[PDB]
Amino acid sequence: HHHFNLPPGNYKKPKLLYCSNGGHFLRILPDGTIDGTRDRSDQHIQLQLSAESVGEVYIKSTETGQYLAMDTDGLLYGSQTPNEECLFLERLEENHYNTYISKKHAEKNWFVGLKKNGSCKRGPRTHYGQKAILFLPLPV
Repeated sequence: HHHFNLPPGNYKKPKLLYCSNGGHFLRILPDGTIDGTRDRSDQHIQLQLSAESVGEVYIKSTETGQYLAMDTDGLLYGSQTPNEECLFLERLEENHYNTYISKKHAEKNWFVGLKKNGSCKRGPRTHYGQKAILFLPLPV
């Protein structure tokens, strides 16, 4: 129930997921907390993406091995093991950016998103058209 415009680029190397909204890099902390930071020297912003199926990815911390995941109430968290809450539909947006929709809650359009203050957005609060959901994958 979603378009299938996919972004270029591959998953060969790790990446930083830069959010245009506030200019924060998606960060996965050791305690499982998820947020954003502007500090490019941070050791928890290096992410390795992998495709489980065409257009479906896992997003993992290279530093801690944790998987980005969105829970039943729309909150992002770091998971120690891969589960259905760790799969995201990676799509092109505005002919330029990358967006990540929770596969588990795809029917409700719950996106991975960062606010201007660097805090994560809760699933139900995200939607097409926001800058919070637009990411650019940059080399590490």
